[PDB]
Amino acid sequence: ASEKHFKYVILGGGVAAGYAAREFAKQGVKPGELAIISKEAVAPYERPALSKGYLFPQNAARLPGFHVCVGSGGERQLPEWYSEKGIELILSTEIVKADLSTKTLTSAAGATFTYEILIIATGSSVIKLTDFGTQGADSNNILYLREIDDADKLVAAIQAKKGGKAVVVGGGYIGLELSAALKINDFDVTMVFPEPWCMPRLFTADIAAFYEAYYTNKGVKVLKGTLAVGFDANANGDVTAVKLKDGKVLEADIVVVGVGGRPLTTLFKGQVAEEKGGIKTDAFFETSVPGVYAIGDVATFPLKMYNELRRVEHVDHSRKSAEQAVKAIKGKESGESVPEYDYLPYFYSRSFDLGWQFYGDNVGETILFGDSDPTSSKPKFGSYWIKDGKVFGAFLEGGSPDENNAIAKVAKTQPPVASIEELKKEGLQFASK
Ligand SMILES: Cc1cc2nc3c(=O)[nH]c(=O)nc-3n(C[C@H](O)[C@H](O)[C@H](O)COP(=O)(O)OP(=O)(O)OC[C@H]3O[C@@H](n4cnc5c(N)ncnc54)[C@H](O)[C@@H]3O)c2cc1C
Repeated sequence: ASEKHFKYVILGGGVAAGYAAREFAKQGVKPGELAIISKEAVAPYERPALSKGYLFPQNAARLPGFHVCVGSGGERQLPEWYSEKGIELILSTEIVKADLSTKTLTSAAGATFTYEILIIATGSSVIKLTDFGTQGADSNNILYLREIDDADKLVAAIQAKKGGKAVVVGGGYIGLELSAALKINDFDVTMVFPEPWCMPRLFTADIAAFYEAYYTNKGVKVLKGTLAVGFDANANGDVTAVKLKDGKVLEADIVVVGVGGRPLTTLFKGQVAEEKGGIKTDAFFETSVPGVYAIGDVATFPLKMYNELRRVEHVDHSRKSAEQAVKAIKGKESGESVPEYDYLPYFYSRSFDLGWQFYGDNVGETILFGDSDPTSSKPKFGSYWIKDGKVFGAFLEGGSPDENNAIAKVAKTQPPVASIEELKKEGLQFASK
């Protein structure tokens, strides 16, 4: 009798959930039809803000300001946006069991929820140094950043330790955005990572060299090809230092770690087909279980333009896959045709006064173009990835919305390159024309 049933259940209260709810309201959802179950205590928000505006030392972004869908220029969805529509937000509720055969979800406290259609939007986990048993990685003030709860703990630690020393472990987008956030919050910052350069799975050595030099000039000590092998801590269990493989010690009042993550799909293992580490879906985000969909970070879906199954961690995909799934679900109900998902990979990052965008596929060979001098007033440079005589990928730092739209069009249309050398001479003009 305490069990709750909903025609549609979104599991997770993140970017994809929030955008899926907007498409349900667009599609004409009736009160009582939809529930969003989330372990977070707040309504869906624009997660990229957590490593950006949330950490500003002045005029920081705070909720309710960055709830979905403001991040894409849409309208804000306060908790009241859901309740007025009879869309039930079930917050601070962690689902610990999902039985797809009985369409039942069970919470940690044993509350049960059944559905007709399930949308899996559980996002990604955070890989922790304690997962590998790294010596003293359990020390207090060794922090990770995924959710607003993490962001609040980081904000509190920054206030407690400001004027102090911070070490950032990891050289990916988290490493880069957090090193900058700590520096702008008046910390002595050291960035350490074992790979030969930052954003190792996306940046080329030449792109990374710009960021390493720019960070160095901001006063960030960048230690590439360096491995953190332990941590020192005091009688309170608070971190005091980061030990390096060579034997060096970095003093630290705070340590922030960003070493990637994995699709949070533990609830569904063995119940749905998996591919390339994610839950496999078709062009409509439907899994191997009929009526079960998977969106955002967890989906391994058909990337139409590359004729392959892919998995991404992009806020743009999170928003668009959410809209696709809802359109597909409502399409099956009415028997109306829905086009296959046609996504152009798009990733971006911002730190200090920098901002870059990437579109397409980072395959083939690379060429660098523009002004890549880190001391430039307004640096503006890019890179193209060329394979089989055509541009597959495009990167641009410091572009205007027009220049970013131009490099997106290059990645979308994959124009031929008769002369790669000649493309390097054309640079940013190649995209704009
Ligand atoms: C700090 C940060 C900065 C980022 N910056 C950028 C950026 O600049 N550009 C970019 O393109 N991408 C960025 N990303 C990536 C982007 O935010 C993600 O791709 C996006 O959030 C994916 O949305 P999602 O809905 O799939 O997952 P999430 O937004 O993570 O949503 C998952 C939700 O499900 C909940 N959940 C999970 N398991 C359960 C459970 N068992 N029970 C209940 N609730 C559960 C979670 O608590 C959360 O509410 C960033 C990510 C982070 C963490």
